[PDB]
Amino acid sequence: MVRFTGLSLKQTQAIEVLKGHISLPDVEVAVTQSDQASISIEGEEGHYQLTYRKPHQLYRALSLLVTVLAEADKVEIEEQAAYEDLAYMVDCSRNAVLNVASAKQMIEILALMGYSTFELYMEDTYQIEGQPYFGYFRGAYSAEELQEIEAYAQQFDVTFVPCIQTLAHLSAFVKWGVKEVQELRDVEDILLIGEEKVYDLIDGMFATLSKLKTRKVNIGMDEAHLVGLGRYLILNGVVDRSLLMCQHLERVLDIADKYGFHCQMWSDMFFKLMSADGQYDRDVEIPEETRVYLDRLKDRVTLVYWDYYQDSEEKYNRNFRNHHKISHDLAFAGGAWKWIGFTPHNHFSRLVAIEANKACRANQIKEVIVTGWGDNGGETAQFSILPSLQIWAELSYRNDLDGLSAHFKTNTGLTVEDFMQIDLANLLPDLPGNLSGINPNRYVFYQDILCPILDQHMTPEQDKPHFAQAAETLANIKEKAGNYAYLFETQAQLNAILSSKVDVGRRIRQAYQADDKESLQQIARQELPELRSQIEDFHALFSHQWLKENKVFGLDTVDIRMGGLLQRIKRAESRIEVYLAGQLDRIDELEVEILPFTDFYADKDFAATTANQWHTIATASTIYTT
Amino acid sequence: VRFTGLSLKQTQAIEVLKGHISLPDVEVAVTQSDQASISIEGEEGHYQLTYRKPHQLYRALSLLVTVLAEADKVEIEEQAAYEDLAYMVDCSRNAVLNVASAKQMIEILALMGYSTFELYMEDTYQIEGQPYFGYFRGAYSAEELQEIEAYAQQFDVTFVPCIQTLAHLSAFVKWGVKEVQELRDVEDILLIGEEKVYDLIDGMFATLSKLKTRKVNIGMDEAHLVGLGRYLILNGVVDRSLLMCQHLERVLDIADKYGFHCQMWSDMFFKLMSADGQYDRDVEIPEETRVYLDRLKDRVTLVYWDYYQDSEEKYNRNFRNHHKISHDLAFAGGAWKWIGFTPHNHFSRLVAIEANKACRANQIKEVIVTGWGDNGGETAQFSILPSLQIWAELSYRNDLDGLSAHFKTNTGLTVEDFMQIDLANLLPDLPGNLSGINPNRYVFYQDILCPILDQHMTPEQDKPHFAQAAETLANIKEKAGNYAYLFETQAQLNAILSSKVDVGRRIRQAYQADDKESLQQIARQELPELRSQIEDFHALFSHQWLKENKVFGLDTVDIRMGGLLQRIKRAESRIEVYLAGQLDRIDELEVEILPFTDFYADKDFAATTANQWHTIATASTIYTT
Ligand SMILES: C[C@H]1N[C@@H]2[C@@H](O)[C@@H](O)[C@@H](CO)O[C@@H]2S1
Ligand SMILES: C[C@H]1N[C@@H]2[C@@H](O)[C@@H](O)[C@@H](CO)O[C@@H]2S1
Repeated sequence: MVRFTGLSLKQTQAIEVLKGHISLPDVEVAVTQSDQASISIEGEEGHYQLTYRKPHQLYRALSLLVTVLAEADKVEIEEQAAYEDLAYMVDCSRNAVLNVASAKQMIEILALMGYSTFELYMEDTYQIEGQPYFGYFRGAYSAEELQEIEAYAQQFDVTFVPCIQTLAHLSAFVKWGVKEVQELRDVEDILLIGEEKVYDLIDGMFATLSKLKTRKVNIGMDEAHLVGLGRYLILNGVVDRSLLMCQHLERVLDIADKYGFHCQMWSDMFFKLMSADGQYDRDVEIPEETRVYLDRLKDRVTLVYWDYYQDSEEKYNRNFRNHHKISHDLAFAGGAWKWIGFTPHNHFSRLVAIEANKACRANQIKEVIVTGWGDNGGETAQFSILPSLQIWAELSYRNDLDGLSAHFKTNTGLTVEDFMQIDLANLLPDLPGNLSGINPNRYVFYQDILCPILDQHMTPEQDKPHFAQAAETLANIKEKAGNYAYLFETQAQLNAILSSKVDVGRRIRQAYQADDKESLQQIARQELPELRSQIEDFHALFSHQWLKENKVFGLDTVDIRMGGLLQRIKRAESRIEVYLAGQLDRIDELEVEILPFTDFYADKDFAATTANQWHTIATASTIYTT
Repeated sequence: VRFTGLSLKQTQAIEVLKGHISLPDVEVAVTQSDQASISIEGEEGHYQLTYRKPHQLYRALSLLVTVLAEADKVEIEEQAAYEDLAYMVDCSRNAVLNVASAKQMIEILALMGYSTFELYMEDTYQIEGQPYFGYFRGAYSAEELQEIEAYAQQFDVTFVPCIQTLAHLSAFVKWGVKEVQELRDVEDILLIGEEKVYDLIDGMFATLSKLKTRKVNIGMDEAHLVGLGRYLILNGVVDRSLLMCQHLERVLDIADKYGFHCQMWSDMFFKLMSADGQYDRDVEIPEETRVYLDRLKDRVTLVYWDYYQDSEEKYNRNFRNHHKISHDLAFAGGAWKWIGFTPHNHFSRLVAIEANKACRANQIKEVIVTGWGDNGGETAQFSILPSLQIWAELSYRNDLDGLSAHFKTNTGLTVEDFMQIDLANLLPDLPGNLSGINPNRYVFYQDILCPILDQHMTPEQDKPHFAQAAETLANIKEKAGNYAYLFETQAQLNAILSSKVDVGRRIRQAYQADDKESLQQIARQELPELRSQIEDFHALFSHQWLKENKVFGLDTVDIRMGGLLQRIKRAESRIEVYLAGQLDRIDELEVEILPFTDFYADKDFAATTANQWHTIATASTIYTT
């Protein structure tokens, strides 16, 4: 029933798509572009005037219109967005490659929220002609898929920015034991600077990207910690590593220029190579030769300061001030916390966004890139962080969160507080809320039974009912979550598992020590087989979730991890049985006293911690090393 | 049997060894003599047996039983080429040899002619005040190490711990506590010059000093990035050959404090001082390093290790390279048991014969046979007995003419039957002189839907080879006595491989041909059966492991095999979804398979070397962030 005047055909088609998310009421709306504001909406009694500064801003304007019209007839909206560009970057390199259909849904939602820009982070997960091992069995996007994704974003006047790697974070590529790949290597996950075959590869990266319309790219260059120290050192000897970086940076910028690209890079290696203790968060002594080189290069690249951790504006401001010593062409990357296992932390994301937004505004930052990393196997749902995305959008357009829940429900059908219950498996009640990375969702799940190396981080009196209540809270939200139900069903089941598994290893030890054989038998014969049944159920839900959002490729690692967990539970059953049958004097596993897993949060009152590597969660034995 | 001339200690040791060998009802006069390593004369039921060194009595007895089984008259005289022959067991790759198996190993080593038993322990021995060192790894207590040693002493066999004082400490340094992290340079390497590192090393030697032995191998191999991590950040750039010497001096000073005499792997001197970072190089020694190194080389024996060469002259070249630095050298050879589930006694033989030639020509005094367990310790500890008997024969006789007979006396199997244990590796079109080709492992752990090693499979030959191996090994199991477990495990493995070698390919063929009957059959019959077979193999493997090793470290294999099983279920479920019409394609099967590696791409055969579980099993990330 909605009637619009002043739209192009492109804008009317975009709106039809968006009717799949939002419900437009029966009113008349005159639309025009105007520089007066990012978004303005006025009128009453069913006749409204809507203006946008930039085309893509029509779609957030419509979300605002729908929302405000439910509680009032008169409308006085005026928004002035703080940032020239607000982007969302999805991790497609951690095993989870967003599928094209899910990319389109994400684009639609981002448009409704007010984002200008959609980005995919692809280390090796885009195809390059003549590089058959690059993205092999990883579900690398074809050039056609990226074009499709980008053209879809272009239907909403949302631009596309690929985030690639031109130095390090190429582990999945460089592992292939063929001459054509090994000759490109320096050390660990780092390409060999100065090798012409490496610049042939990088040229090929841009040949693929040049098939897109976009001429904006993030070239990576973060976290190349041993750059110059491997095969580079053997071949070339000791060199000034700050200058090595500039040299490599210059070659890459020249290749980009060849294709007409404008580059951004992560900023951290400048700080780590030019500070005394090799850290990001440092004031730097720039050697003069490097200063002269950076002075040239700074006019050709945007440096991206990334920080997901600080709880105050001042901390951000300090780093911004450090960055100004190098360059005033800066962007900021904030965090949509979805990289700590199975379960996001939209809560923590909200806490730090508020403070990062203050700092970005103070330093006239042109662009914020919200980053959804998927560290260590991509086990968190791609749509798990919609609340964090709306949060950053509200902060840009309105500089407050007053409209957050209403805008969110208009866009998704859920209140933001219901949706943010998705975080529950991380939200142990005794955590302060301002400390990052505390991820019991993941380490309680993948921990062994017989050898429970995180057991000192468990607080069963608190944790068991928290997890138990969370599973019920989430089944209730699932029932009202519409097409988002899958996300909550997955989390409810996980929480149900963690309710019992959080201390099953401890109860086995207490029974063993107390010589309570009836209890060991109960655990071995009833509880553990049921635990496997529940984990299998969870695996089925996870798989459904994964196949909805992502390509099939990379799910294999989760199959392996979860099958291993299941087999280790069976071991706990069988070892207990052998003991019960009188054919073991002792169960040696249980004779070992448990130590703290890590001391990272050892001085806090709470017991939980951060453990975010599957292979160290699951076993104290060797598993990847030789 | 009746002996004269024995001590109480000797008569006690012979009692134990009757558990392995059958002494005939004969009269033997025993005396020490310097005339030969071993001598045996006599006839008509009366024999004279001499030995040079006490432990050599036990080889002599194995010899006597053997020769008497087809002759009344005996004329034996052996002169061993090596002052010491040792076997070193890897107890650091997850598999920690349990005490009961240590005792069986010592007994067999005694019968073969070995003077020395060694255990390689990175973090798998207990250090007071270092609770994370060996944590949940089954680290030997001092009491256990003392027990293993005293048991070896019963046979006049000496004990030498092999430890790590620089790198190869990855299982220790992973632990994210300040007490451990402060000790780190980079990767698996300790931080040279950090006093808490030297506190740790002092603790290592405090544990070992509880032993009687005062001989130790201090490690120091393969510290490739030494100086380039935290060391570089804290201290800046330094001469890495001088850095090495500094650290080596600290370590030898600690050893001296506790009375130890040290050996070390020699590779880092060559790698740090060669231009291309390689071991097999004649190196120019920087002047300051030469001064430092000349001091140090008088305090440590260098161990040249090499397992891979089929020619004497390659060994000799490296001996020459070593002699430019020092003449205080020992040699380490290999009993190949570090390439998965299945050993390579055949390749071990090939290289032993040539290495023995080179060692003799360079007047090497001690040979250490090394039984590494790379990447999870999945090969059985007693899988390499033939390789051990080979080195013993090469030392004492300089040939293998007595090999099978002495082996049979010692184990109950002919050496030919025992070495069938290798079969999962012995693909028919391989030449026998190329190292590391291990289809036993990569055929087993490969995925079904995404078979990244498929190009290395030759089903026309591999399939019957493996099927025929399973039958052969089932026959040998039946005559193998207490070694039956070893063959039973391998028989089941070969049975699995005969179908798994191409199941991934046949799924792909069926899919492309649109042979849905065959996709159904594979999904509903063959793959569930394959899982049942793998579960049985897991059961057999577990039995073997728990018989030979401590329980710790089996968890990794559970994890790995658990994951394989779960991936086979995924193969089944993805095919069913396709068959039900709920996918237009199975994307996994649309990917063209490339060579896994080009390491042996120049050769006529398709097989290769692939010895990392995590890269065998998936092309996705799995340990990286
Ligand atoms: C520049 C980026 N490099 C890293 C990225 O790959 C993620 O692992 C992320 C979250 O852990 O941390 C940093 S931010
Ligand atoms: C000095 C030793 N270092 C390595 C050892 O740890 C094993 O990995 C072995 C077999 O691959 O290779 C070498 S020999």
